[PDB]
Amino acid sequence: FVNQHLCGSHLVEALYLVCGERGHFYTPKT
Amino acid sequence: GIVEQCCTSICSLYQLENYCN
Repeated sequence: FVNQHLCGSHLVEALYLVCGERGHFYTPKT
Repeated sequence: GIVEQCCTSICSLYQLENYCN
């Protein structure tokens, strides 16, 4: 990841990297 | 919200994550 200014499509892209990829990527057992 | 955190000035993964709620 990069800490920077983010807006519009760049902000939607960041939300995919932090949260959206983790929506379909695997989650192991606790 | 998230635009007032990241568009105006620098935000980071560990805090921008919080807005996916």
